[PDB]
Amino acid sequence: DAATSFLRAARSGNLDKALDHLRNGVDINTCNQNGLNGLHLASKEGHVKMVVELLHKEIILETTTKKGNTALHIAALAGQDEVVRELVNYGANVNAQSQKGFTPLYMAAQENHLEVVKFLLENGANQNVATEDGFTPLAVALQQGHENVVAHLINYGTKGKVRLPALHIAARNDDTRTAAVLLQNDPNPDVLSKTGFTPLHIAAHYENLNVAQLLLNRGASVNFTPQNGITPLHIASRRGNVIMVRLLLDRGAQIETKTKDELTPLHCAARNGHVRISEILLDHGAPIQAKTKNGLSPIHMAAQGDHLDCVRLLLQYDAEIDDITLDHLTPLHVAAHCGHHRVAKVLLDKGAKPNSRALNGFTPLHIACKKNHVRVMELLLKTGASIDAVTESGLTPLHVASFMGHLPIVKNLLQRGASPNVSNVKVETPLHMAARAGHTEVAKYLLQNKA
Amino acid sequence: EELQDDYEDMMEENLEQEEYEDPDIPESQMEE
Repeated sequence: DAATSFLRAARSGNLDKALDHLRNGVDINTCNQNGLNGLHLASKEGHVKMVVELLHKEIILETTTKKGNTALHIAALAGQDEVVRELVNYGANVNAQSQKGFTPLYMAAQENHLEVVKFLLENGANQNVATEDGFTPLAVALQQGHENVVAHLINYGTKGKVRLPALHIAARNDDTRTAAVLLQNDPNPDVLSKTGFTPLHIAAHYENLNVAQLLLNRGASVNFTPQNGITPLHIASRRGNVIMVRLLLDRGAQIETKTKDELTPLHCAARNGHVRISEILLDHGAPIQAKTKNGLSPIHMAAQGDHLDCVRLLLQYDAEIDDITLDHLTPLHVAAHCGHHRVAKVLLDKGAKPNSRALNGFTPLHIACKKNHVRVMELLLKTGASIDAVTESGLTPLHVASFMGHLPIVKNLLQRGASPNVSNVKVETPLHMAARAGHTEVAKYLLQNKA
Repeated sequence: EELQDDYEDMMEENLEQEEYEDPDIPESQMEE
């Protein structure tokens, strides 16, 4: 008699009475004479909160009635879009077949439930699944005159699962109850999305610590490496999630893992300016001289992003201040190219060579004069950079500044005694460079000084 | 809406797979 009262409460949406009956000791999987349990009766009447509560009580999601219908079948036939969404989010099989072969997509299509049809198709429902009589959702929608359902079924076709797996959605929302139900149903915590990432990647992206710990306790791979090589530790380091980085390192994340571009987590932390993550990785044994495919070290990444404190921290941990990429670009070269005069000042104060040579003989002063970065030029000239230095083609900083038309840099160089009479390998002077690029003001100022 | 994060394309855009790659080495040769 108590089970009958519980079923009546489930049908009527009286959640308090159903919870009281469950507390008293009524079996959660009890059902009426037709086989409809509390989940079925709640799904028929659109009681979403009752469905969620019963799913939290470890009710069997894939229970079938005497007609072979699951809860998803009943919710699709009854036209309850919210209940269909809730059941799908908790792991309901959208391709389940009843005794006569009906699918939830078929039941939604035959009753002109367009929203349910759209949601099921987006969640991977196969419209090619036919009943025992050979009919399809398209066929029954055509038979019943449901023009919109027919149109949507024809247009969608076989676009496939465009939604994320339910565990990924639970990890994005930090939903521990939904994730627990999903992992109870499907034991595998490393389900893959179309992109190839596990739900642990999603948890590390949003720093959802609760669901991340839940996944790791169920057997998720802390060093799951997709084709691109992006581990959850990489994502946590890039995103700035300090607590997630600590959690992943505690559970056994590998710190020397390289992506397809050979970026270590130290690179990801350094290029985004996360000082605390970089310090944690370095204290756990991160290689500070790791190089990417282009030869960039983490200090190159930190200088590239104008991350001053990250450069300071890396230099404190015995980073090479004159490490060179494949193009022989020092971090000072990168700072001069990007105009980061604060990074350049920090590098120069700790002994970075101001006259370092790249592949084409370019100094940081040459790059500063090329990119109209006056402050970097001033700092370099204060720190002993050669104002008359030449490249492999004989280009002085005045040559580059005059060719690029950067008039203030030309004026500053000429005020400090730079000679406009210098010549290239083509014997061309800065006046030649100014005349070949049509910079009238630069040419006039060059003429007014010594030419 | 407020549910685009449940789809593969929006999640892929949010995860920013390009941010984990080395784009290129900026050379910027001055020769014309």
